[PDB]
This record gives sequence, structure tokens and C-alpha cells, in this order.
Amino acid sequence: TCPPLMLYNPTTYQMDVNPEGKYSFGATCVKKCPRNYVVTDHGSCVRACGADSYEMEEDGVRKCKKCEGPCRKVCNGIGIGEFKDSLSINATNIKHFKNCTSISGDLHILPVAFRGDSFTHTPPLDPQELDILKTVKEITGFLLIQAWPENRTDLHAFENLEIIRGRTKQHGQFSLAVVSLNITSLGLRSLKEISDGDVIISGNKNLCYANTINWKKLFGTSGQKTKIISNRGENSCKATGQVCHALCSPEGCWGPEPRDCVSCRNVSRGRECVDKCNLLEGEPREFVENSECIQCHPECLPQAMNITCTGRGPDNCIQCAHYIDGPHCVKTCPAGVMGENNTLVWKYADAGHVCHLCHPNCTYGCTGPGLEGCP
Amino acid sequence: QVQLQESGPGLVKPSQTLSLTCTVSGGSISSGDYYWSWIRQPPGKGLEWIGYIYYSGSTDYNPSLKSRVTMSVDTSKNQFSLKVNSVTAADTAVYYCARVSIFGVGTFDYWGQGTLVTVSSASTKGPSVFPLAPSSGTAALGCLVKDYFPEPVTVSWNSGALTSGVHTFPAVLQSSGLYSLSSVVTVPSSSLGTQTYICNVNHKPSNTKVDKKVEPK
Amino acid sequence: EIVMTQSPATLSLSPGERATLSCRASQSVSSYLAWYQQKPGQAPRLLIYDASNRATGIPARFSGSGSGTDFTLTISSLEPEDFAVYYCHQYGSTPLTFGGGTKAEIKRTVAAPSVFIFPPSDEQLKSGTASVVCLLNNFYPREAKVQWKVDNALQSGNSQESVTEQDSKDSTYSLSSTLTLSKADYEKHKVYACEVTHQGLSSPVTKSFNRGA
Ligand SMILES: *[C@@H]1O[C@H](CO)[C@@H](O[C@@H]2O[C@H](CO)[C@@H](O[C@@H]3O[C@H](CO)[C@@H](O)[C@H](O)[C@@H]3O)[C@H](O)[C@H]2NC(C)=O)[C@H](O)[C@H]1NC(C)=O
Ligand SMILES: *C1O[C@H](CO)[C@@H](O[C@@H]2O[C@H](CO)[C@@H](O)[C@H](O)[C@H]2NC(C)=O)[C@H](O)[C@H]1NC(C)=O
Ligand SMILES: *[C@@H]1O[C@H](CO)[C@@H](O[C@@H]2O[C@H](CO)[C@@H](O)[C@H](O)[C@H]2NC(C)=O)[C@H](O)[C@H]1NC(C)=O
Ligand SMILES: *[C@@H]1O[C@H](CO)[C@@H](O)[C@H](O)[C@H]1NC(C)=O
Repeated sequence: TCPPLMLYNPTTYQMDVNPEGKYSFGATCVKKCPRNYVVTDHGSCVRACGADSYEMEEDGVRKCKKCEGPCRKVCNGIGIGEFKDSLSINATNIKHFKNCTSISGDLHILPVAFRGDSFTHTPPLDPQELDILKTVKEITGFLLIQAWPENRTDLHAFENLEIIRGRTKQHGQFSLAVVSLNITSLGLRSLKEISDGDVIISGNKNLCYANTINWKKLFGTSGQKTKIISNRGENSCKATGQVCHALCSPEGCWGPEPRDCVSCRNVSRGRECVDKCNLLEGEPREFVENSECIQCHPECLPQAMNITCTGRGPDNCIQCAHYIDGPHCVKTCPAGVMGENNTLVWKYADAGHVCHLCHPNCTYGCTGPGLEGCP
Repeated sequence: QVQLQESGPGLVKPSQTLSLTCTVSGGSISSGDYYWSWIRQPPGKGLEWIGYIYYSGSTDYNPSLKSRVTMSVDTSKNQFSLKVNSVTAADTAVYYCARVSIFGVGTFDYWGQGTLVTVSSASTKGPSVFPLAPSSGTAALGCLVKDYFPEPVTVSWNSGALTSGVHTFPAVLQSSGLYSLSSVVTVPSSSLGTQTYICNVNHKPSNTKVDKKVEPK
Repeated sequence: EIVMTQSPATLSLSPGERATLSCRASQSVSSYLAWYQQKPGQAPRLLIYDASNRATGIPARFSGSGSGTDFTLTISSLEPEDFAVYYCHQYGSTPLTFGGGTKAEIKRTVAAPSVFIFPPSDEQLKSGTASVVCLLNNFYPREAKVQWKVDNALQSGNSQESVTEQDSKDSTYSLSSTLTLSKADYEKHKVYACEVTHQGLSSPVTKSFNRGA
């Protein structure tokens, strides 16, 4: 391969960024998969986009990036697929989801379900294999849970579903429904957009929280009825304090484990509420911003005194568990690194500060600026 | 089309057990569109909600009722059913079975007829259907239903076709620890002779159901 | 539980006039609330659910109204055929509770106690006892004390009366008392007499017969 981007330039100090030699996978350093073909992530230049992961066209050029991850499989059913006319999921049949991103049309965990059906040769569903299924993050049609195995306590398997699109409803109005289950917190930590249709949380009855949500906030339409009905009365709920986390924003929660928060009383850490941040006390490294609680660069050096990060990204931070290099605190100092006008530089290694340049070719490890470097 | 007939025991002995059965005319008990429920009403009072049952386990009963009830659902005869055990002096009332609609109204929308059940010691009694031929310009005959327990007695004239201008007085707790009540209908004085009246009386706890034809005095 | 406190117990009003009714729920039932109507002998009839909407169809005059902890039943202009006890009925939080009631009675003119007096029988006394029953269609209003006269003087109390509820189609009443007596004491007198004391007459009317005759 000829060089992608540029090659170690010595002002930026990060193999940047243009041009030199071109690109290809067609076994020909030119440019660039003309009309025909796309381009791999790894600086190739292929055709048909590397199944995992997808295509994309920033700046009219057809790069092809990483799915991150699950990739996106849209599935269908129940009745039709797949699937085809069939009460709830069962039991069979649930297997037809492994790796469903999001799954057009509705979905019923009805209890003719785990019960098993004979009448149609169908073993009870295993609560286990109901975690199929956290691969799901969207629903075109609607959720409809009237069965749910009662030594569960939330809608766990449904913990990554982000969205209940419109798009069809249980009866001609009603997009999410959770009629009379045994659980105790909805457990819908990733659903914050019910596109359209109505929520009805009927007769749950050990069911705390789930009426602290400001529902309208998730509703992308006009007359969005949320009918919270016959449930665990909020004193029953106050008497345990299945109250939202102390640590939780005024906004809400869905369980009580802080992760179950809606937005945070203090700051957040990457999916779950937190006390305060670690920018000052080590542990993942850490440093605040926008109230999220981002870690530091791997190559930073902590401190009782100082803080360890002025921000995200490698360079800007307080010190260095591997030398330094202009701004850029390098993990391992470059050595044999080509090119730029054909040069495999070739830089190291003065103590206290950064790396200094070598003298021609030297694939061997060369010291000072003077001469005595390469025998 | 749909309807919730309450059925079974008139009397129950104390410390013994109430069980009643509801049923389900024009609709398939077994679907998530409905909680099927029970409320009772101590005679002279507000309704008290008991509990209910979805088409899969999930009952929820009234804490009030102190763990005594349970519900359940024979799907054969397409019905569902009460028991209250430990029935007391104060359990005595009228049990309504009724339907809730979740997706409709979230509420009771069809109740059945309502059934009586008196909790109590001894002991059943069919009555006697004495006629009340009148004696004097538009007349009034009647029936006397006496020596009977338990209240409810149900009277009627010409099998529900002498409806109009009829008055069935409330309960009478005569000291005879028995019950009685007086039932009358005002006809045109003229022609007692012609549109005649056997009074279709009945007390269904006991197995009695007799209609004495009120002949003129 | 989560107490409904219907007020005010008892409401007599009179035709085409506005009727105004209300629970205060002990904690907020958001909107989850429905109103009902027990007419004697039958029971309930859901009328409004959620505040607010009338089922299908209850009569448009039926109205309510309310969110939070205080809601209101407004019957708009009352029939006679509005004679019932009316009920609150929450569904927000198990346990479901109803309110206290409100008995709603409708005031009419005043009518006249049209009395009848039918004597005991053989099919009655040929067992062991028998009882002479005196009537009382089809009058108004409430309080209206009886008077009994078995061949002669007094009175008082061992013979018993049973009142209906306000009639469904004119809001009259209807009463009935029973001189009972063993086949020996309603035997050992000749012609027992009825008298009623009625405000819609002058004139405590005596209407009776000899047995018989
Ligand atoms: C468990 O899932 C299975 C599918 O996993 C369901 O069994 C299915 O039952 C359906 C009813 O729609 C069968 O349809 C039939 O199609 C045949 C030809 O295939 C036709 O002769 C009939 O008209 C009939 O309707 C379908 O074959 C079958 N799916 C398969 C292939 O297994 C079942 O309902 C699920 N159990 C429940 C209640 O969840
Ligand atoms: C669902 O996604 C999984 C990934 O977890 C796919 O399974 C395979 O991954 C394992 C090892 O990671 C291998 O056995 C296979 O080579 C993968 N299959 C591929 C990519 O062809 C799995 O096939 C998917 N399941 C279904 C039902 O399609
Ligand atoms: C249905 O849920 C209720 C609540 O989860 C269960 O009853 C509780 O179970 C826990 C288990 O840690 C007990 O310590 C609680 O105290 C129970 N609640 C009370 C006060 O009754 C029940 O387990 C569930 N149904 C089943 C057995 O699956
Ligand atoms: C929940 O029920 C099943 C038993 O089959 C199992 O997944 C798990 O061990 C159970 N026990 C609990 C309450 O954790």
C-alpha cells in the first residue's frame, strides 16, 4: 500500500493528512473506486460494502464505516413474516430475532405464550431466551405485553428499545400497552420517543415509578393519551420509597437504580447517573463537560495537585505516561515511520521532554543531534 | 348481548364460606380486553369493590377484604367465580359481578343483575302466596307473601304483562324471624271478569315458585 | 384505600332545575373517575368516566367535570325519571373505591292517599293466623302517619307498614300496612276500620268494610 492521508508531519505530529500516494484494493495505487465502487475503512477501495459495516456518502464520496454495534437488521412479523398469523411470539419462533436491531410492525408478549400451545405444537417460551430481544431498539407498530414472567420485576428484555414509532396501534388507538403484569418498574431506560399512539399501563399493581415520567416529553403527536390505571398507589410506593433515586433529576426514573434515571440531580456518567465526577480523585481518569463525565486520554498523568485533563482528546492534558511530542503526548515514540518525501522518520528520545529527529534511513534506533547514531 | 348473571347460594352459614359464579352471555371470558370483577353492596350502602381476574392469573383483590377472597375462572362453562371464606355477620350483602374495558372506558360497564346472599345461622324457608281479592272507579287486587326466608322474594302478575300500575312493597322483617311483603296492582273496577290475574310469585332460595290466581271477592 | 367522599348525601330538587353533585377524592385520581346511578332494584349505570365523557348514550343533561382531587356531577335539568342514588368510582389506584352516595329525590305537587282495605282469608286463616291489609296508593309527600280501627278504640303498634321509593314516572310514593292478628282476635271482632291522616285531603278519611259480606 502507498500512504493513506499524509505521513508523520512534524508540526501536527499525527500521520496527517494529505496527500502522497493514492488508494486502492483493486491492486492499483490510484483513485478512487470510480463510480463502480465504495471504500473500506482500512484505506482500501473495494466494491459492495463490507457486510458489517454499512455504506454512507459524506461529501459525495462513498465511504463505508463501522456498524457500532449491533449492525442494523430490520425484522418483521408477527403475522406476517417470518412469522405469519400467530397469536404472541412464542416459544418457537422468538429465535427468528437473534440480532434484530428493530422490528417493523407490532409485537405481542401475550400469555398464550409461555404457557405452551398444544393445539399448535408449541412449547412454553423460556423466560431466558426472552433476552433475544435486547438487540431490539425500535418498533414501527406497537408494544403489547399482557404476559410477563413474574419472577421478573421489569421489562428488562426490552431495555434497549429506544422507540415505539406510530405506526400502528393495539386497537385503532394505543401504541405501547402493559396490561396487568407483576413487575415493579417499567425498566424502559432507552425509550424516550413514542412517535404516536397511546400508553395504557393498566392494572399492574406492584408498579411503582412509571408515573414519574413526563410522558408528553416522549410523545411526538397531538392528542397523546397516557392512561396510568389501577396501579400501585403512590404511598404504597412512598412507604417503600420505590421513590426515584435521590441522585436522580426532578425529571424522572423508571426503576430506582440510578441508571434508571431520566436526567441527573448532579452529573451523569456514560449511561448511568453519578454522585459527582472523578476529574479530581482518579479511577477511570475522568473530567466533566456538558454535565457528562468523560474520561481522560490514556496517556495522561493524574495528580494530587493538578486535574489530569483540560478536555477530551489526547494532547491537551496535564502530563504524560509516555514522553510528549509538541502538543501530542505519544503512547510509543514513532521510530521507523514512513514517509513524506519517502522518509521513514526516525525520531527519539530526550528525557524530561519530547522526541528529537534522526539522520537518514536509520531503521536502527538513533540518539542525539550530533552524529554517533547508526553503527 | 353480553351479560353477567350472578348465580348460586342464597344463604351461607357464618364461619363457613361464600362462593358465587358469574357468566358470560355473548362473549369469550378469555381475552385481554376485560377485567371481570366483583363488587358487593351491603344492603343500605355504598358499593365495595372486591377484586378481579385477567385471562391469565393476575388477580388483584381488595386489601380491605383481608386475604379472604379468591377469584378463578372455569372456562368450560365460560364463567368466573368468587369465594369469600370466613363470612361474618358483616359479610352480608349483594354481590355484583361486572365487566371492565381497559381499552374502552377503563371502567365497569356491564354489570350483571346482582345476587343476594345473607350470611346467617339457621335456616331456609319457602312461604305461602295468599290472594288479595278486593272489596268495594278503578280497582286494586293483590298477593300476600308470608312466612319466608331469605329475602329475596320475586313477584309478578300475569308473567310480566300486568307490569303497569303495580307496587311490590319493600322487605318486612316480621318478628317470626321470617320475612313478608305486600304486592298490589290497580285495574279498571269494571271487568274484574275478563283480564284475570294469577300472581307469578317465587322465592328461589327455598325451591318454591307458585302463582295463586287472585279470584274476586 | 384512597377514599371518595361524595357530597352532599341527599338532594331533593324539582324538574328542569340544575342538580349539582361532587366527590372530593382523598388523593389525586388524576382524571380517572366515573359517575354512576343506582336506581332501586337494578344497579349501577356508568354515566361519565374520566372527569368528563358520557358513555353511549347516557342523556346529554348528564354532565361532569373535574380533575385532581375535586370533580363534579351536574345533572343539567332533572327528570322525575332521574330518581336514583348516584356514585363516584375511581380507577387510578387499586384498591378501587366508590364514594358515599347521593340520594337524589325530585319534588312533585302533593297527591291524595287513595286507600284500599282488603280483609283476611280462609286460604289465610284456615292455617292458623291471617292478616287484614290496608293500602295507600299513590301519593306524595313523605311523612304521613296511619290510623287503625278494629271494630273499636285504638291502636297501637303490632301491624306494620312498608313504603316504596319515589316512583320512577311521576315521583309519587306508595304505602302499605298490615293488621296481623291470630285466627281468634281478627275473628273475635266484626268490622275493622281504616283511617289515614292526609294533608292533601281535609279531613283524616275513614274508608273500610265488614268481614263479610
Ligand atoms: C408459535 O409460532 C408458530 C410459528 O413459529 C405458529 O405456528 C403457526 O401456526 C400458523 C397459524 O397462522 C400456521 O398457519 C397455517 O398455515 C398452513 C400452511 O403453512 C395452512 O394450511 C393453514 O391455513 C394455517 O393457517 C403455520 O404453519 C405455523 N407456523 C409454523 C410454520 O410453525 C404458532 O402460532 C405460534 N404459537 C403461538 C400461539 O404463538
Ligand atoms: C446474529 O448475530 C450473530 C453475531 O452475534 C451472527 O452470528 C455469527 O457470529 C459468530 C461468531 O461471532 C459465527 O458463528 C458466525 O460466522 C456469524 N455469522 C455470520 C456473520 O454470518 C448470527 O448469525 C446472527 N443470527 C442470525 C439468526 O442471523
Ligand atoms: C410478583 O411480585 C411481587 C413483588 O415482587 C412478589 O412479592 C414480593 O417478593 C419479594 C422477593 O424479594 C419479597 O421479599 C417481597 O417482600 C414481596 N412483596 C410483598 C411485600 O409481598 C412476588 O414474588 C411476585 N410473584 C412471583 C412469586 O413471581
Ligand atoms: C426466576 O424464575 C426462574 C425459575 O425457573 C429462574 O430464571 C430464576 O432462577 C428464578 N428465581 C429468581 C427469583 O431469581
